[PDB]
Amino acid sequence: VLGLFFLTTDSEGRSPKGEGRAFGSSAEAIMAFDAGDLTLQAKIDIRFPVGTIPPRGFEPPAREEGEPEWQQGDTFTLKTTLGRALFNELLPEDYPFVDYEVGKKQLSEIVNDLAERYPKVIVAATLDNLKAAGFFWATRSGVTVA
Amino acid sequence: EGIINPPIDELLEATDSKYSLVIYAAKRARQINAYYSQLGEGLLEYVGPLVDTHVHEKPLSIALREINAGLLTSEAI
Amino acid sequence: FLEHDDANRALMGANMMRQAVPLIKSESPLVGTGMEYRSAADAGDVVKAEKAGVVQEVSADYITTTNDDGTYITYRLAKFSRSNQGTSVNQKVIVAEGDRIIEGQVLADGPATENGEMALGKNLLVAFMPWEGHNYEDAIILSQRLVQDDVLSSIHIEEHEVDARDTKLGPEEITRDIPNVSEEVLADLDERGIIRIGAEVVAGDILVGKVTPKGETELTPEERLLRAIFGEKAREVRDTSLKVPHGEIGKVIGVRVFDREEGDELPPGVNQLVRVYVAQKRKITDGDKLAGRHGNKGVISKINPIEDMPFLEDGTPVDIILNPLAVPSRMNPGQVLEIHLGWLASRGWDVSGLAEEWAQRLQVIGADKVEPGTNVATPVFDGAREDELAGLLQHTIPNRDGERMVLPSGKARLFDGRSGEPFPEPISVGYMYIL
Amino acid sequence: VLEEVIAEHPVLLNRAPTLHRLGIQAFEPQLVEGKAIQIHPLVCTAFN
Amino acid sequence: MLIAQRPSLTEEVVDEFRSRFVIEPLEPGFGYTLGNSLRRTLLSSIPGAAVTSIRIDGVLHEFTTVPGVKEDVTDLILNIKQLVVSSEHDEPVVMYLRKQGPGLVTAADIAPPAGVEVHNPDLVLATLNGKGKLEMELTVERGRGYVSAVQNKQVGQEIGRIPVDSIYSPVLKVTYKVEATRVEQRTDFDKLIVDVETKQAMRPRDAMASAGKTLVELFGLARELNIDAEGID
Amino acid sequence: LIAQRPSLTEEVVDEFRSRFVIEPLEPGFGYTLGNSLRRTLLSSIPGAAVTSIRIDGVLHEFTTVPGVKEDVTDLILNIKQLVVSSEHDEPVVMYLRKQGPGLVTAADIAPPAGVEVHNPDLVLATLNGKGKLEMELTVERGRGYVSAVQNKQVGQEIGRIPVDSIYSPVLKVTYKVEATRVEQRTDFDKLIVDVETKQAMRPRDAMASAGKTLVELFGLARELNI
Repeated sequence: VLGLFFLTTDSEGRSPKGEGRAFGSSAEAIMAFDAGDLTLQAKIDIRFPVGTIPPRGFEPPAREEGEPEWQQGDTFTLKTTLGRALFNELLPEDYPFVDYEVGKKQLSEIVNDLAERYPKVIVAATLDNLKAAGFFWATRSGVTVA
Repeated sequence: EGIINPPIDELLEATDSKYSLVIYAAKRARQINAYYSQLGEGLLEYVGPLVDTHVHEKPLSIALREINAGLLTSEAI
Repeated sequence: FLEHDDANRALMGANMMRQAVPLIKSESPLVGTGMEYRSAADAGDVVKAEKAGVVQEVSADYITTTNDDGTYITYRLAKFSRSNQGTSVNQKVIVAEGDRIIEGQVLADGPATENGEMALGKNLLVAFMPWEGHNYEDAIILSQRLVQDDVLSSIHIEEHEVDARDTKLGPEEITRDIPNVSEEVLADLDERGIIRIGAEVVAGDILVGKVTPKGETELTPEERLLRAIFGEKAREVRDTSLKVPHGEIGKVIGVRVFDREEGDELPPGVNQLVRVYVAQKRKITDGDKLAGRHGNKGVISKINPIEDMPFLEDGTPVDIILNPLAVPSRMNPGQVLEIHLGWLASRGWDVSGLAEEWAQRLQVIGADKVEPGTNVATPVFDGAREDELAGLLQHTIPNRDGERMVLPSGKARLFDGRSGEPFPEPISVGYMYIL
Repeated sequence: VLEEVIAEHPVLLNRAPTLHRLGIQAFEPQLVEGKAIQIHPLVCTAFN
Repeated sequence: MLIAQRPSLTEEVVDEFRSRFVIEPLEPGFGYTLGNSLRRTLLSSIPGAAVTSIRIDGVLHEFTTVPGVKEDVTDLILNIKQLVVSSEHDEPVVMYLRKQGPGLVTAADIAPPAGVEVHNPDLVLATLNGKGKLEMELTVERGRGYVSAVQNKQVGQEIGRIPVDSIYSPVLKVTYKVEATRVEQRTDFDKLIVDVETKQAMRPRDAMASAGKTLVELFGLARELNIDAEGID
Repeated sequence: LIAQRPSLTEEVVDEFRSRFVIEPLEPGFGYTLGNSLRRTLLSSIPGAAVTSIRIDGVLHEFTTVPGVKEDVTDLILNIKQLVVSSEHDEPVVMYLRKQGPGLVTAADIAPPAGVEVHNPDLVLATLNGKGKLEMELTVERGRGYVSAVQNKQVGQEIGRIPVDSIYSPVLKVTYKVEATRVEQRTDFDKLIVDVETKQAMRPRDAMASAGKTLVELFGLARELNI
């Protein structure tokens, strides 16, 4: 949970270098993160290929066009952080996006939601993925004592 | 290739209960184990694995596979 | 740094410390209370001298001392003799040939001791960070360096014995000719049915051979028929010989035999008694409980290769990882101070003419110019103050090329050994005494 | 043969206090070196 | 001294652009060396081509709006950087796109200059309301790895021109995971699984072939110290 | 866009420590290179080490040889850090013999033709006037670490006693990176790896073997495709 809290957290967690830019997809964002220009905690615009369900509160808002559009299941940019994108990619694709800091209470909430609305096997796989990502990002978090 | 390899929800909706499912699968597994241990009598009442089988296997996995496929049916007395 | 720990964690740390086993090569803690010398000498395991003389013959088995008066005394040091809980009591010898001795001085070191100072464990390089979850829930991760270099390994001597007792039907015979046995099982047995000294054993091996005098045997029809086919004589004498308990390994080191007919006295009924010493060198492995001094304890979860350990800016792989999530919640922040002070002890420091308050305090105490590696003592309630640690960290001796791998904050740069890429922020690192 | 046979045979892990029915939990066994049971940290808190 | 079981790279295809590669049992502890070096080099060393600046008619750098197009500038920057291009001029090359009238301007309608190829004509670039009035020229340049957008004073040279982030690497992402396998009754064997997701231009296995070669050269650079032998095969 | 191939340069800081620089590496590429090189350089290097010994009048490692203050187990410990170089692929016997009072040292150990000890200054034990040390050691060549449990292969020979062996002759490795002076946004980094090795072999040949291992691995990777 420390790792996931680190994975999804607001700015000020570090010096948010490379903040305030737009990236074509989470892949190019990960490239930028690897290069070191971007840092994990920073607000940026991220696209999403088709099949990405958007946040439950993003459903009213949408893009601007004179023709009907259905953003509930097509492309949509979004102001978020790369870490939030990674956390959501861990969750199953059908699950709506989560953009808030996850901590422990919200983790219990979304885990219960998964347990209710999804089959057991998907729940087990999602828990395993959450475990792996959490341990990896807790390691990279650098929590210590001194 | 695992204990969770056959998912459970299809079995639950197929048998409509959870304890009913385990007792029913256990009866089937007992039957297939006893068949594999025929060793030559060839009793007509006995029936072998309906689905394909590995060279070494646990009968309950086969029974559960048969339930998931659904061809097997049960009738209470 | 006892004062900083919660009473509960101090309780656990002090109760734990009555269980640390002696190791092959004991080392006094780098940081520890100055009272350990008294705790060592006062106990009766260390072998000290009752006269002020010159040693004349130093050896592994015994040491000979000679006083000016003329009296010669030879201390006989125990060697690999089983304790009550089944651990070695090996004693080392510290004095040179012609060194002068004084009364009460320590001549021979004891189990879990070093130069007469207490040593219940070793001092490892500890770094606080979660690591892939192998140290989840307080569990421990340590290098393969400790397994490789024999740093944490303990002798263990087990002893189990049998008696050749006389029953109604007859007497039991300790003999090599065991009945209904193959030929190779009794390969290393001696003449009278005793395993030879040094014969490495495993589960199921025959230690000392013994056979029942007789039993009323009514052969079953199947046994009768089989014996008829193979022409083997099923004899009244039956095998009841002692065997190594299942799941046990070791190299025998010493066998004792007590005989009725000899001058040795035995209890009634037992004609002969045999005891065998099986000794092994258990290395630190998975599951083997490990722990520190302040009530921080865990089971080993995985023993990474030396390469995978997150190493320091100068390559020194950290010998052991520890969950940091422990220390805040458990309210034992003494161990963090201990880690920092151990790091300070390993790399000496020079403080002269600094004109600082902490510098003045250390100069008057006399602990201003300390060379690397020397042990350092902080009494249980007059321990080093945090200002002293901060200043000393500012003024640590440069270990290589002129730079101090630890930042003023007490944290250092850690390069992950696996992915290679440096950890995003500095990490706390130092020396902690682990039992 | 052991690695071949344990598969598809559940084993009930169980901790001593067993406060609540999640104390006893079935698992897929798996051979592993050392002498200590490896367990999954996710299910640790269920045992307490 | 010889490795007990020689490795052998094998492939598993799920799509014409996504692929997985498995390395058979390997010496213990070597799973991360190879895996992480592959990730980094396969992501970085391979050369390619992608845009480096864009220029829209009748707009300023501060003027983020473009007349005649329903969409804004920023999503246009996103879509253009998405587009993949193979270039081999080894110097900056300019590509023009002039379309009017309402409709959908796509990568198909792009006219490329000689020796520059657009791989994906399917992508839709802009939507026009009323008269399109769309006129736009971009600069393709061959590069290596990845580089963030920088200001080269092209805006000063021409106000419409602006920088943009470029993806020189043909591969989009590389996820490597190491697991354990049991061989000849020993579990000290590490299997590496490398999942490579690559754009439609290049086929991933050839990408890692090139990456493997770049590493072979790079680590053979150490042979010149001295000739030595090690147990293999 | 610019093409610049990697180039290695060497420098020596000590008779057994050297720094190797590789300047034209891609950005964010030095760290991974150094880490892969380090892990391999530690893991797999051919070297030589003692894999078992024998003592007259001793049937196990627990007892004590009369005349020497050090118990046999301490002798195992001190021998374990003995460093040797063996050219023969098969095990080679070595004989140590000392009488009278003095410091028995690795220097005295009799070297067979082609097997060389490299730390003669190391002290093995101390003998009194009455003492006697007589040892047979088996020197082998290998890589990595092998525990005593798997080295045991002779059962009838009770006098023989195995010891775990450490073959790798490298002590530590340290890689750093910087930024190149050449003026582009990429900012190519210059990896610098310092290797310090035991007296067994020069670091040059050590990393040569490391490069051999890595290049063979990646050649296996590349060739099998296409």
